[PDB]
Amino acid sequence: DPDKICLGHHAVANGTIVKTLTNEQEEVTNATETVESTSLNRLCMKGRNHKDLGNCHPIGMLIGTPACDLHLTGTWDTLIERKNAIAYCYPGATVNEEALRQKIMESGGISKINTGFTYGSSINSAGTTKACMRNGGNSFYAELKWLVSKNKGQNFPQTTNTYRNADTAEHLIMWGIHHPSSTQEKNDLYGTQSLSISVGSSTYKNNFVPVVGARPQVNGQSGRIDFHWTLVQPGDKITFSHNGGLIAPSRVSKLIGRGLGIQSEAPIDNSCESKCFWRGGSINTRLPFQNLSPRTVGQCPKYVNKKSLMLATGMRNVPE
Amino acid sequence: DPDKICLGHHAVANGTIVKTLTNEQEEVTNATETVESTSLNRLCMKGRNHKDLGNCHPIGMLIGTPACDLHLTGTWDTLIERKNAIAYCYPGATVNEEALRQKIMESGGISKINTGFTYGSSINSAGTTKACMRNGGNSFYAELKWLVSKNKGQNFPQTTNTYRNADTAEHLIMWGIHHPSSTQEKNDLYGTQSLSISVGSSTYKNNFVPVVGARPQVNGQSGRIDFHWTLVQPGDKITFSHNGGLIAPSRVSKLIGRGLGIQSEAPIDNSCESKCFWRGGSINTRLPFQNLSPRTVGQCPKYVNKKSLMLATGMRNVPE
Amino acid sequence: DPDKICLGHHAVANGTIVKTLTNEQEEVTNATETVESTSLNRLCMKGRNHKDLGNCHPIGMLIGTPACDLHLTGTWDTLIERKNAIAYCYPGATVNEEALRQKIMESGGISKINTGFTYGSSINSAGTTKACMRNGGNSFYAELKWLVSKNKGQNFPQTTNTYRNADTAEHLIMWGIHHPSSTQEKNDLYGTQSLSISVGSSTYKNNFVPVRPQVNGQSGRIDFHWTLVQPGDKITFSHNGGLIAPSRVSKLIGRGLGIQSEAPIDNSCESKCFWRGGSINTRLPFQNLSPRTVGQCPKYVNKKSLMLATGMRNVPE
Amino acid sequence: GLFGAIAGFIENGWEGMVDGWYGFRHQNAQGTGQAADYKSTQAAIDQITGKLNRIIKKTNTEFESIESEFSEIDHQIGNVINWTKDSITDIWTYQAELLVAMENQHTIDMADSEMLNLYERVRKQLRQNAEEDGKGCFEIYHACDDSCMESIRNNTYDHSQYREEALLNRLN
Amino acid sequence: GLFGAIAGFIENGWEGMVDGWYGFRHQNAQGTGQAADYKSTQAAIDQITGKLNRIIKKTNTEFESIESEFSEIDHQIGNVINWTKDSITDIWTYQAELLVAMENQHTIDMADSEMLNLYERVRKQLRQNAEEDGKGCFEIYHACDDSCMESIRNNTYDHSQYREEALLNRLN
Amino acid sequence: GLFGAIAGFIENGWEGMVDGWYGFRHQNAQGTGQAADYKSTQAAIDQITGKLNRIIKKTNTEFESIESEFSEIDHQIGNVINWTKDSITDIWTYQAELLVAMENQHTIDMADSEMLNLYERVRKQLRQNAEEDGKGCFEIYHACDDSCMESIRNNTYDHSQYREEALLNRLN
Ligand SMILES: *[C@@H]1O[C@H](CO)[C@@H](O[C@@H]2O[C@H](CO)[C@@H](O)[C@H](O)[C@H]2NC(C)=O)[C@H](O)[C@H]1NC(C)=O
Ligand SMILES: *[C@@H]1O[C@H](CO)[C@@H](O)[C@H](O)[C@H]1NC(C)=O
Ligand SMILES: *[C@@H]1O[C@H](CO)[C@@H](O)[C@H](O)[C@H]1NC(C)=O
Ligand SMILES: *[C@@H]1O[C@H](CO)[C@@H](O)[C@H](O)[C@H]1NC(C)=O
Ligand SMILES: *[C@@H]1O[C@H](CO)[C@@H](O)[C@H](O)[C@H]1NC(C)=O
Ligand SMILES: [Ca+2]
Repeated sequence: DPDKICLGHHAVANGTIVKTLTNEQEEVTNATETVESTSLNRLCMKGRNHKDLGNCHPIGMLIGTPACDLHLTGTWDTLIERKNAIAYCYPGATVNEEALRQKIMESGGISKINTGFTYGSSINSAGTTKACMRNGGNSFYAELKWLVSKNKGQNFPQTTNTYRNADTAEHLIMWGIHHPSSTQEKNDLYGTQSLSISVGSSTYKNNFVPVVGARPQVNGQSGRIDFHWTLVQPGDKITFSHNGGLIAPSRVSKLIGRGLGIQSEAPIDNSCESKCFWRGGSINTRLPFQNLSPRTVGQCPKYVNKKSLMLATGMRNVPE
Repeated sequence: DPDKICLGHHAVANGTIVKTLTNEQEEVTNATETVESTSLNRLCMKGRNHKDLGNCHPIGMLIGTPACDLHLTGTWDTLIERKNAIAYCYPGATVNEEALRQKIMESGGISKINTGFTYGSSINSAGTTKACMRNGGNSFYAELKWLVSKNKGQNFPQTTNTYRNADTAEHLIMWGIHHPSSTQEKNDLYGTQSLSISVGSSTYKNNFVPVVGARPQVNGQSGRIDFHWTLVQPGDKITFSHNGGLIAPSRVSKLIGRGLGIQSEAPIDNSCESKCFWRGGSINTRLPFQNLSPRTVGQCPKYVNKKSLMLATGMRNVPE
Repeated sequence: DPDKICLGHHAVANGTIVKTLTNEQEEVTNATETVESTSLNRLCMKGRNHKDLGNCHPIGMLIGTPACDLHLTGTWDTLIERKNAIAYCYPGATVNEEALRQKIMESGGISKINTGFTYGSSINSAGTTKACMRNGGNSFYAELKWLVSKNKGQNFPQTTNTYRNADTAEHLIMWGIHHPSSTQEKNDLYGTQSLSISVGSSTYKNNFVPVRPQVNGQSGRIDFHWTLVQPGDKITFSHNGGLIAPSRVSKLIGRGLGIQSEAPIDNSCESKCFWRGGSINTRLPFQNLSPRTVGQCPKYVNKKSLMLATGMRNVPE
Repeated sequence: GLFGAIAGFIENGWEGMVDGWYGFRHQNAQGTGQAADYKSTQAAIDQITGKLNRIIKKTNTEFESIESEFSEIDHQIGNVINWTKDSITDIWTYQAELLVAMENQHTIDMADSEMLNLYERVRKQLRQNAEEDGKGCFEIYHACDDSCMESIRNNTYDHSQYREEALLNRLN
Repeated sequence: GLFGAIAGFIENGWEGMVDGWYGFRHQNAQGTGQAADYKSTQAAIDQITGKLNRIIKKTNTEFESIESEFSEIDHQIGNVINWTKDSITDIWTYQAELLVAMENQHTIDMADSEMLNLYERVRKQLRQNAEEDGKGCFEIYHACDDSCMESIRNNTYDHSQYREEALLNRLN
Repeated sequence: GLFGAIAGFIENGWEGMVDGWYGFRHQNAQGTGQAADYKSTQAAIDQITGKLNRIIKKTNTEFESIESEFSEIDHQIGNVINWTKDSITDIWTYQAELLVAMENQHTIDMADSEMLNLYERVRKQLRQNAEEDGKGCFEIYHACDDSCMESIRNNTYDHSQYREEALLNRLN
């Protein structure tokens, strides 16, 4: 029995199983997770000049719906949209609704510019309705004007308005067209004659004839006001020749800068910081991968079809 | 002392730092780069039949804008488009413009086939304009004709013209629709009637009505000539039914073969060869990766978000 | 003088070349393919409730073209379109044709719901034609009705039918407009009155005015249009004659795999991956048959062969 | 090779050895034998099986058509699909080429190592009763019959039995 | 394993050892002891730290929304999006599984290699004063007190101090 | 490293050795010399040449423009392209980093292995005529002139020619 020295290595009782190139049940001493499964149910907004719209819908704040009074202008780096958001108090739909919505959510602020659209004595520029309630009473969209005749019954005059883009950047201009759903309502507001609404810039052109038919009643209104939009470039005009029916703009919007567009139901939290978001909330994690959702925004871990992927942090566990 | 033999390896004084799986500052005896950082601010066109369009927009070749008089026909394996290139002398736009542009920039040549269209006494088919100048005088799109009534105020006759594709490959037929600036101009040119323009083939059906209304002057012109296009297959016929408003084709196009389309401001250099191009020029690297631009065309290295990735081509440097 | 024990390893006479990180021509004892080159030219439909449409185009299923009669309804987990498949017995096209076709191939069955549309005594809704031949005789689209006047000269009555959506799901409704080339043809058919058609509903609404080469020996055309009727919504068609009317409307149920192929059927073989040329029933991870595939597939690669080593370096004697 | 045995200090393989991947060949007074080593052969095969199980596999992701076979698509969106599909095909082509090349490298070296681990196991068994030939063989310095040779292969060789004899033969 | 030590000629690990990853256990006249080896333990942990620094990492790319949560998207482009997202997810799932598998394989063998390097360093020190056990131990052929043992563990054991004595004990 | 020679028991590299990657230094009565081993050097170089042939390469896939440089792209489809390109670039950036990091790790350890294979080839060649110094050297226990040292390098050293003398000196 000579003197002996033995080389050896450590081990553990609670060894973890990992996958290797050759072995699917390889036991190592320690390991750590690479796919994140936990998610906070709260929009982490520390170090972020954010804007929670809440009731308001992104399109809404260009036209000026009652719900978007707080959000008509302002600058931000993040913009949060909620479910079932009110874009239209008076019923109707925007053509290229989705393109408009994306461009607003992509922006980092809104500035309003006045059109300077004056109207004659025979026109009633301050027309209102019971659908869009502001301060508990009849009203209309803030950034538009419902143009009807002053005397009930008479014809609407052939007037023409024109906005000049004096700014060095592009402006977004919007306008509605009243589809009245009644020949009685069409005549006593606008006139008996056939109405024609023409729009035209250097880059855009279109003609609009108000169709009339009994549409289903929503918000207590059978008629419709369908909106259309375009971008007026720097140094360009845009004309609005109309013989009644038009809802012209009093103000035009300028989407300024860049910002993150988040769609989620979860609430704000201004104590926590994060850079990855999704419908269910925030993903504040150091890990490279995740299995919460494929639809995320900002600086995110990559989505993988894996519950777990264990990365070995130690040698083979060989117990006695 | 006993006789000794010592095994060993080389080293160098100034080594090179690379990254391994386990170490970000690993000194090795030699390394080489895998990400190309440098670009030639030139378009390397050696061994390529190329066409620099210059001031000509590729669509302008098809409709024959004055700018594209040297580019109405041709063949090439590479086609070079430039900034602020001119498609439209008289103002307007093409429907599916970017689809058409991309289709032209994908071709390897254009041929022209006469359509042979003829018109009555009452139609004036040589109506030029100040917006499109050629040889110091008023002119028009070389491959189209402006059809207008010869007697001012008179109704344009319900005319019918048909092009059969006699060739064994598909032909690209283009036509314009004029959109007048007022009810005065529309009546002076095409008369007081309701205008309709129908274009029909086996594979295509569409109707067009000239929208009329006030709008800004582009190139001193309030009116717009918008363009349309389709493919007419071998043997198939395409018929134009029109009663004023049609800008009728006098020629149709055939896109021949295949070519690489480049959009760049950089000048041509016929001394260097290349298979990769971007806005700023050519990329002649043999390296696998590249950090110049994500927008590239041809046989390119893959864009990566890295300044440098050094590939070890030598052992660890352990200096004396 | 001393005894010997020698360690060694097996070899084989016929080795196999593989590529390693350092060596392009590295010979090993055994290797196996990872890229599939062999393609079965047969659609493998074992364990699949499938509908080979054959001569029928998916649009034509919804309007009832003579070639489609056997496919007007069904349930399936797979749908197979073919080349040159007939969609229209009377010439024309759908308003948003290719958008509709892909919606049908995305679905896993069709069930038709009767609209229950009655018309007056003067009008005659059984407008047959020599173009759409059925049962060895003149006929029309099965799911639509050709509305002409019973009096060959008399003007067409301004009729309006309505359809409320009873079911809880969305119902797909299709209609159109007949135009002859000339005016003289149009006047005898539906009267001299310059009529028009307009369909109105919850979301959709548009007007259409009856405005080339000839197809299937017919002078006039039938231009088709479509929209999804919402659940608990009323589609009312307002017309003054000269518009074909839907007798039934379609309902798409669930989803299924829309295959497009020229290759014939075989229910002995099974597969989860399909392409134009046929089926891909391979266990291998990669494939070089086509970049266009559908289902659960091996990934397309620009590689004829990739040999994975399954044994040591081959070192012969 | 990384571990220096296969295509290294061992000149070449043995086409004769069909019953396993690694093994022994001996010579002694009474003649000659050959036998496979099961443990090292199976360790190599098992490791290659695990690669095949991981690699010979496809995803369970359902892919519907975005390109019509029998009809035209819009030319812009068609080009966007063509760009995307070619980009994804370049990724998978590269990933496959790398995977296979990397695994082939690993397999070759893994197999090399098992040869060396068997060799080093025998070296330590024989201890001072043998010396390394250089060519993957051990010149044993004592009378080692087939039961002795079997004990070396089966790992029941006790060096002390033959130590007194062997050291004398090694020294003179 | 590749280097043949861990889960190899060292038959098992030592659960008792909690101040190190690799280490020593001795037996001499004075009795049994145990000590960690710092240099080899750190080499292993440092290499593992580097991996964690490189892998526990996300890209800095700002991805914006291309699919709407609260509204319908156009049907043709949504299919292009769905096809693309699914394809990207298959890539990342595959890249993640390959990464982790490859790193685990490397981690295990790297650790095995540090065990071998420590064994080879001790072997070369002891020189002709000891002989390999076959189980990861060295039978030393002289009186090795706790200072001699510490001198082996601390890489300061001088073989020529005990050479004459040990060579006589071995030959016997 | 993995194989324990370079940045291991070989204390450092030789800046003087400039006609090879691996080689010999010797000392004897006649003086000092140096020489490079050709075969082991080219083995390491050829493997690195192989890496470069595979890695220094682009795909032969023609890509067309899907984004216009000089005109406004449709907003919805342009977001899809922006999202897609950024996803592809993250994959290729990640893949490039993983490619080089892994290859760098393999190259280093490959070169380490060729140093060790040369050392082991010399050890087995010298047999019982030498002893491992522990720093990559071999203390040879006989008169080894320049021609004797040349035969160690050229792999024609016969150990039995010097065995009688060498064993007597080792045991003393
Ligand atoms: C998208 O790619 C496909 C495949 O490369 C193109 O289809 C080819 O087009 C022409 C015929 O028009 C021929 O080269 C081949 O017959 C077609 N190939 C296949 C496999 O069908 C297609 O043109 C491309 N799309 C666009 C919009 O450019
Ligand atoms: C190669 O290995 C496979 C298992 O992957 C086996 O089935 C096949 O028979 C082997 N090939 C040869 C030629 O032995
Ligand atoms: C895209 O995927 C989502 C989630 O699987 C699904 O609900 C939706 O129907 C798909 N979109 C289209 C247009 O098919
Ligand atoms: C897409 O990205 C480019 C380059 O980063 C940027 O200039 C452009 O604004 C983006 N386009 C859209 C439509 O978001
Ligand atoms: C290798 O070197 C030895 C020793 O100097 C020399 O004698 C021999 O000739 C060399 N081998 C060959 C093949 O030349
Ligand atoms: Ca293309």
